[PDB]
Amino acid sequence: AMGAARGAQASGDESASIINELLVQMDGFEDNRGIVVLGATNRPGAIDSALIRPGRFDRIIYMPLPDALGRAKIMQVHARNKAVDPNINWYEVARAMAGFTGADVMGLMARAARMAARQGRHAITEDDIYAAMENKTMPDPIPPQLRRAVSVYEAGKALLAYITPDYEEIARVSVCPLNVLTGFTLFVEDEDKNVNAILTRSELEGRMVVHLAGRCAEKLVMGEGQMTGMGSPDLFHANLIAREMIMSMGMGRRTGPIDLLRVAATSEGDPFYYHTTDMSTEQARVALAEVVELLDAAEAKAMYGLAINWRALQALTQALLDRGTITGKEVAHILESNGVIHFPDPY
Amino acid sequence: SPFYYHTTDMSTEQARVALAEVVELLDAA
Amino acid sequence: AGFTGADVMGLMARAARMAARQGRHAITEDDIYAAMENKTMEATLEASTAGDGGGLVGGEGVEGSPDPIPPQLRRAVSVYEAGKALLAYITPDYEEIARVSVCPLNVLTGFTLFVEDEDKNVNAILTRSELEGRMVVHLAGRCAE
Amino acid sequence: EIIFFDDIAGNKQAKVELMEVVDFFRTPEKFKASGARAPKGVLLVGPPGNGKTLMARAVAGESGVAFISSSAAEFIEMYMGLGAARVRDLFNTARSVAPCIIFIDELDAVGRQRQGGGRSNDERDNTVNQLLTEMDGFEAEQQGIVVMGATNRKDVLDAALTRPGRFDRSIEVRRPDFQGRLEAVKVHLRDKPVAAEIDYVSLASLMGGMSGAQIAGVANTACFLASRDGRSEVNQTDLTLAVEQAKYGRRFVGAGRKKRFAVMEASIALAATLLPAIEPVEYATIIPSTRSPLGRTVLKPHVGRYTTGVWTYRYLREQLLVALAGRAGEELVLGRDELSSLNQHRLQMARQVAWKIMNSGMSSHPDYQHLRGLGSNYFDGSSEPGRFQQTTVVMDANQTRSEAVDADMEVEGLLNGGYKQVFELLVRNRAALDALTELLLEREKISGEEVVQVVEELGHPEDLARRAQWAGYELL
Amino acid sequence: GFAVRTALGEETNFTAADIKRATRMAKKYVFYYGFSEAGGAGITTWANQPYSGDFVIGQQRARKVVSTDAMDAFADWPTVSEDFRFDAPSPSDVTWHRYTDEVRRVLKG
Amino acid sequence: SKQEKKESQWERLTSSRAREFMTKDEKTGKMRDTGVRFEDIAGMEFLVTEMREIVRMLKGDEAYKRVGAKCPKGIIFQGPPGTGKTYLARAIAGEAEVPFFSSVGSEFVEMFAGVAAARVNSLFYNARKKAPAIIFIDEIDAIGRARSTLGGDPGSMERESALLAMLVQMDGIANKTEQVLTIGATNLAQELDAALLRPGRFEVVYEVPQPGPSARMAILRYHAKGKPLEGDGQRLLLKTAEATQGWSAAALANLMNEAAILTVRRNVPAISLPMVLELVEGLNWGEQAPRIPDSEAKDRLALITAAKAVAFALTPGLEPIKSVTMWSGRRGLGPSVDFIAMEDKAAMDMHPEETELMGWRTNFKTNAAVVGDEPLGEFAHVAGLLVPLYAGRAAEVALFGKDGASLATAQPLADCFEIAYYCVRNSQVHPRFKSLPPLHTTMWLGRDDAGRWRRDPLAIGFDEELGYHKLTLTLLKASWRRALRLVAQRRSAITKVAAEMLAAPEEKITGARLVEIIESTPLDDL
Amino acid sequence: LLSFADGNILDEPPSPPFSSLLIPAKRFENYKRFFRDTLTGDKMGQRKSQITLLEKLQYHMQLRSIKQLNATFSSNAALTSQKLDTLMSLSTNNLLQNPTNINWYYQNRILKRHGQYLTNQWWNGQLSEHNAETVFLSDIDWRSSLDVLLDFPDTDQYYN
Amino acid sequence: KIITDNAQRYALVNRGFAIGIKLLREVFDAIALNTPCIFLLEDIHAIGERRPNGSFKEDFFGSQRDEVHEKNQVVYQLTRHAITHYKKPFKGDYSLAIPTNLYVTDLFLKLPTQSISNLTNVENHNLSIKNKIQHNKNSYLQLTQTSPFSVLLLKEEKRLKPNKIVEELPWTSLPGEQLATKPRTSYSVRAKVAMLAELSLSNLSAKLDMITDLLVIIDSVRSNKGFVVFATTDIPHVLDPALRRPGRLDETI
Ligand SMILES: [Mg+2]
Repeated sequence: AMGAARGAQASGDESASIINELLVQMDGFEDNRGIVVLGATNRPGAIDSALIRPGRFDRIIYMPLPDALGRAKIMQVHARNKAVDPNINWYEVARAMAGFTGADVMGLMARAARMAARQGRHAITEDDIYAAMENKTMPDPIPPQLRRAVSVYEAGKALLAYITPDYEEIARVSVCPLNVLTGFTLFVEDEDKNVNAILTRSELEGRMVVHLAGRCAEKLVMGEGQMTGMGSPDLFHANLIAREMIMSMGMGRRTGPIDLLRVAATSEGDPFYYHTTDMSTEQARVALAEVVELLDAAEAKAMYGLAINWRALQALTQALLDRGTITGKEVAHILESNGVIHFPDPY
Repeated sequence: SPFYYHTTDMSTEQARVALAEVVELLDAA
Repeated sequence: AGFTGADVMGLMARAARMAARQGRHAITEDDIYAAMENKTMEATLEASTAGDGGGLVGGEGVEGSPDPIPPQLRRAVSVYEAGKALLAYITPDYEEIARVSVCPLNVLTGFTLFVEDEDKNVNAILTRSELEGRMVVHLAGRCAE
Repeated sequence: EIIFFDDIAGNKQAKVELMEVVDFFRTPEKFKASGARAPKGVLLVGPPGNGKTLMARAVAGESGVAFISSSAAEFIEMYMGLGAARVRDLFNTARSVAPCIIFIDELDAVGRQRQGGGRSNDERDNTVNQLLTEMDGFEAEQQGIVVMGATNRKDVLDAALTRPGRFDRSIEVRRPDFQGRLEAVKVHLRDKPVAAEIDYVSLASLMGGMSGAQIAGVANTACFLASRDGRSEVNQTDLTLAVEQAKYGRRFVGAGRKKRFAVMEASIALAATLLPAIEPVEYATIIPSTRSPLGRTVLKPHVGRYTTGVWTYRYLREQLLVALAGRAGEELVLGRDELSSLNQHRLQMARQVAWKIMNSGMSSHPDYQHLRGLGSNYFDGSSEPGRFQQTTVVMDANQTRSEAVDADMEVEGLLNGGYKQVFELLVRNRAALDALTELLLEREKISGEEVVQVVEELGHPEDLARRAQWAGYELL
Repeated sequence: GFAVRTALGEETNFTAADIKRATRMAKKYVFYYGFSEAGGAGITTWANQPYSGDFVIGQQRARKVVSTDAMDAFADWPTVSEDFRFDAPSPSDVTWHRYTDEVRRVLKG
Repeated sequence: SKQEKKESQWERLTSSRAREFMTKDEKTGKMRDTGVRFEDIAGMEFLVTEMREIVRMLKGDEAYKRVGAKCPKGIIFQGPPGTGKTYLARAIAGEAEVPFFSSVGSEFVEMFAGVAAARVNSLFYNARKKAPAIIFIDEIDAIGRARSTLGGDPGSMERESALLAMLVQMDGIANKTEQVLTIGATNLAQELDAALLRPGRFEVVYEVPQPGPSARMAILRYHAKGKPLEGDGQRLLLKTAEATQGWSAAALANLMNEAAILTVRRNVPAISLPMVLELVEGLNWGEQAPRIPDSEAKDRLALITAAKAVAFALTPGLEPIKSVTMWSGRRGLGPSVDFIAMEDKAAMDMHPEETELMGWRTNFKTNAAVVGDEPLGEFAHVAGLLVPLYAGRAAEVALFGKDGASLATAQPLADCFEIAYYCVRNSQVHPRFKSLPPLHTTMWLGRDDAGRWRRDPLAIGFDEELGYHKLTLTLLKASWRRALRLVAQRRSAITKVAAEMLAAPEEKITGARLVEIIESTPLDDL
Repeated sequence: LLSFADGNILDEPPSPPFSSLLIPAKRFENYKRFFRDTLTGDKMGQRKSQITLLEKLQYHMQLRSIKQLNATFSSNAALTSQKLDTLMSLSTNNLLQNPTNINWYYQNRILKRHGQYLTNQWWNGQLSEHNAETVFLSDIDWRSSLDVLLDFPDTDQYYN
Repeated sequence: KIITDNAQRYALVNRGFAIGIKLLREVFDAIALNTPCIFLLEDIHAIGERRPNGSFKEDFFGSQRDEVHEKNQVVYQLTRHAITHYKKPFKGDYSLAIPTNLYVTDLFLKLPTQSISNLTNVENHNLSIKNKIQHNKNSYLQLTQTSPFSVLLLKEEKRLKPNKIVEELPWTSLPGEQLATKPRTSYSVRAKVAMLAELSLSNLSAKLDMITDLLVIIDSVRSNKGFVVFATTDIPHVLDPALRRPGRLDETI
């Protein structure tokens, strides 16, 4: 409020005067033995040049967003005031508070108290906390063959993501949920992953195979002439992987250790893009031969991985035809009760 | 103010001849 | 050519500094030529060397600039500047040479200072013979190297 | 003085919608059994010069209540916080003298949509805010006072103003129609001396397209020309000249540049008359106007195509010929080394026609003939409600790099074969061409029947046969 | 420039200032005004019409009107309204070849 | 007399001019009441519930402070103009039975400097003196507007002073014993200052949406109490509520008002739904355009529209056709072929995405095209769209030859290469490219921050050698021949549909009659 | 330091930073439209521009609301809203399986387009002035004959 | 003793009136009263940037407001200066009219530029056409990671974004009211381009040449005695050659 930069709404005699006298008291004839000026700001770029010079305001400390147990603690310390919850699990209540700040927690518990009072009660209970979301919120339509195609696709993708070592965990496999024409296989996002870790060759190849799995399941169960273009983003990602191993990591024996691609993050639509290098026709044809080899090899491995698990594939697609949405726990159960055969891990 | 100083929209077959002439001047020099 | 009063007074100051750098008090004309060369090379290395890039100075001790400028890299600079001056001498009606030098401001290039007359082509004329002679003189250094 | 509804011309619909307001104002009985309140806002939209202030005064008169007139230019002030003061004092006086009618002119210059913009957007915005809390505001009303505003375009004002509840009725003021001009020609000469030999339907159909202020201006000009002539009033013949010079305006043109005009307009007329798919001629003139630096030939508008859009392919070929006829005749009469720069824009027009033929799926290339345009079409709205502008994108993903060469080769064949064809046409009919240009030089303006008579008595026999074969057909 | 060259017997940069001007005019001869024989008559599938100076962020001088270069621009009629401007599709680098060859024929003659 | 001259001028210049409501003004025995309670508000049940619980909590609850529930003493309403926020403020003032200071954000800054801050001070002082109370600063857009970066304006100076005075004065409620409640109403809430939205000053902000169908019917039912209606008002209200999508409450009130006015303008006792539908059309678009005058060109326009419609009605996979119009009553626009909207399918119990599922059903019929026991496949399904686009031009070239082709039929045909390009290249289901390795021959590798795309670097010559252009042209040639044969076989039905829509009352034909015409007529001889 | 002018328009004049003329930018905008619709899409992976999951959910919600209105005032609900906003949280996952793109064409090339018919197509070149640019800028108007309205189109732009 | 001050604190201009540029001469003549002293002045390029020929005017707009003789003289001198003033003292310096200075700059600063590509639908390199008006990891697998919510999300929602394509209206526009709930620059190209152009022109119009009085006050400090002035900078090549002339700022470090 006071420490604004120059050229603001003043004539250099009122604001400049007060911040210069702040200076003169901070630096001029320093006798501040035990005094500390602890300012509070969240726009640290707007402070004047002469106000953060060495000596005046150098220590600058940052506080992050409140998180799960941090906001749990802010609840608990805030919970010494009222006729509060005697003792109820709220450590997982913070899971339903993704993207909230301290002010959000204060206002939410305030409205929760208000609705607990609206309930004629004198004390507040746990579920009425959820009752915050109470206010701010305010035959088959699908033909057979489409249901069959999407079920076979998702079964193939989930089965191959299950039997592949080091792959992530299946969270939800659903086919046309809520009669909306769609489908997806969701995976459990982990924070134990540290992106600075490098990826070995076997891990990248496993991901390529998992991406081709669903299209190969379609081709094997229903015939080539019944393939749709539904598996296009998977094809796009498999092609991204195969072009980066050859043109970013030098894993092609005919190109060699030459760098021709560079991922780059956008100033934040997609999160990223690539820096390329203009190639001749020879360089480009030699890289293309390798990419094609990688991709057709991955396709053959996906086909074998599905063919030696035909019974578990059948069980999984039938479960999807009958329920239309299964969890990762049940995927594991259906696959194990039918003799699923995992891929070997040589390392 | 890639970096370019000169631009030209002449046809490709005239660009051939003009560049051949620049090259033979430089060879003689 | 092209100087004015402010130019010549600043030139006298920089010339006195250049004369100090050789352990003398009286300004000689060689100190004036050295002042001209110094201004020119500083201007060119300020334009080349900027925020980073660089790679042209030769006396800073940093990982870029070796300290004594190895001898095989001095033979080359001398051969370069010798070929250029030799071709500028035997060319009929080229400019005249005032001072040939090597390693000005420790950069790895030569510097030949040319006196020219402003009244043969009054800041405006370029004939064909002159342009061809310039081309030959500018290729001579590489060719001699 | 006081005005009433019987002082305005035209706008019968506007008169009905305003008599609605006066009937609600003075005698609100029908609207007791109706069960309906009265409207608070009436927005008059329309071009300027058709009486958007006079009709406001007339409604204030037939209502027989006060009328505090003010313009928005009075609310334009660069001091701090006086616009809202003026709005407030105006509305307080209006509330004190209720009932009332508050008319605000120049509304389009203050009530445009609020934005970040410059620093005027700190105060000019504030002003408008005051307005937004007077017509609706708190207090739920003052009386039900009627407020009206003069603006030219409703889309420029922000959504907060023109919304219902602050401007309920929105009426339009167009230019005078045939009936409007029919009665405004006489109503503007009731207080003007004039003779008996006048047919108002002739001038009503003769000056369609002018504003009412322009009718007042042409009456003023005819009266003043009478003054300068010595007579007090005017007959038909001279006020016709007054209106025609109010349209095309009143420069010296040399005698060598005049024959160029004559030759090119005569060649255009001869072409448009001898090609069977082109409309007949209306009139040809060589007198340059204030905006066009050469002569003009005008064709009679065919309402069929203009209303539906059925412009066939035969018509586009003939229109190419007619676009090149000017240069063809210039080079034929005045020798090749006298080609002038007077056909720069007719060459751009012929390029337009020739590229439209390709972009419309009319080429003769088999890969293009009845299948494709040139590229991808995108439309974008122009400066009007129903207007769109087309755009074609052509890239490597739709043109193959040797269809580009073919497109150029074909368009250029169209252009240059059309030039040759119209040239040999004008050659076969030299006599008619020279007769037309002599006549144009001696009369300076001619009508279509004269051209038709000359061409019919002088043209080539084969061209007249081809012309008479397709004579009766309604559309070609 | 050709006079200086025929007096001295040697080229100069004086030609450099001549041909520039001439080239502009020669293009305006071939494309915009349609005087050449580029196509059988001189009608060409593309031209570049001028814009008015009103579009430039302009200034004003106290000078007299140029003899030729600015008094010949009295015959142009530039474009003043933006939603009625016509630019045909650009040529195809096999058509541009032939058009610029016509420009060359004019200049050489 | 001498100096309190100027100081009296000052304290008149800087006195609070806010209108005080719900207190008894001792001038004549009067007290300004609003005249609106919580029952005059329709279709905002959530907001009225929140406001009711707040006005109970503020008026001697002892049941909300029973549970420590404090009132949010800063409230903001925001939403598009015409949603009725000031009416909610009036109803709150009515039902609050406490002092209510109505004021606007456009009166503070004026002639002199220091006036706005002093007016805000006076207002908040006389408010806090009479606690509990309510303040209502309407259109805070002029006071709480964000502090700019530059601009040397004394009006900007006064805005800054008023803003920070406002801020410190609602900071003047630091002892929570003061129970002043402040309300703001705006539609430019984005331009507010971030310091205001901070907790402790303006904790809660409310959005008012444009009414949905239920809220629209509620507002109509309310504003129709006291007016004559023809027949059962419930059906009329249902129709006019599900026909005015996107309207605001002020618009609906004005609609009913002018409907009554027109009802008594032309001497008709009651209001029939055709008149109100005509009103909503004339209010959406404006003046009604006249029809096209008869010509030998209206006959050809009729014929090409008829061929387009008859080819839409035999395309397997398209939604039902609702009407074929020849008038359209708008300016710039011509004939049209219309399809069923959300309302009719809602009445029919059909899936929202049915054009997608019609690619895989097996035994059905939609308008006049039947598909039997084998689905289309997003190749035949999309590539069947190309015949209704070539049908006008085919009718022309078949009845007249190339000389009779028009510009009327060139904009459809100029949109076919994009569809065929999708079918061949981007859809990835072309019979030819299904048997290749899983290589993606159409990859672009993203945009940068300057917004430029880049191509897959391996792709030198892919579009030339995979033969995409010749395949698109094969698709288009085959489509043209299909449409030619179609127009040659349905000659009689095209003629008859044209004739029947030309001689119609509103120049309209209905989808069912179009279908019946196409069905009853036999085929031609080629 | 010599560029040979490969992929671009031949003679293009400068832009507002330099020349205050707005035609090249107006054509660049349609170039970008074409790029998104035909070549790339909105994100990496999509076949073309697509009907988003949000738009599908919104069609569903509108149909549901109109149905509930028509059924309640002319006479399994909260679970629907709950799990429906559950799906709404996905949306940004690129790897959703969408089998068909016919709805994009039906909604963008048939309902926004060739279902209708634009009637202002062309004009004869011979007007009361020597131009359409002069007729449009004239002081009165020249587009009124029954006094029908005879409009001339705006010029077509080519960008190749 | 030492006196330090920054130059950005004096680049304050409004209404085309630079207030601080005489505040600076005032502080200078105050430095001149406390001898002997060192005066620091950092980031002088803030008040020392280049005050702004063109053939694009006679090519496309046709102005030609110049006699042919002066244009011919300009051409003669330009050719001779480009060709013969390379590396000549005080005639050939930080001059953008010589192409070899730019060659040297791009040779040492930039990284190796590549040739054109063999692709299609791109310009010459693997890129698209660029906007007409200017407003560590190995794979992509490591790159995929009441009041405030509403107000600031809708604040981020309505701002003008230059890299958004443009929507398209249904040829039978949205009915009245709905068209007013939409920011005009989201469905209209004319509107978006008008706004961008106004932004660009306004941000360019902030030149306000201040070099001349800075020059005269720099020349002012050689008539004093007994103090010194250091002017520190970061980009000395973007400074205008009016300062680098002998007598103003040439002793460099
Ligand atoms: Mg309001």
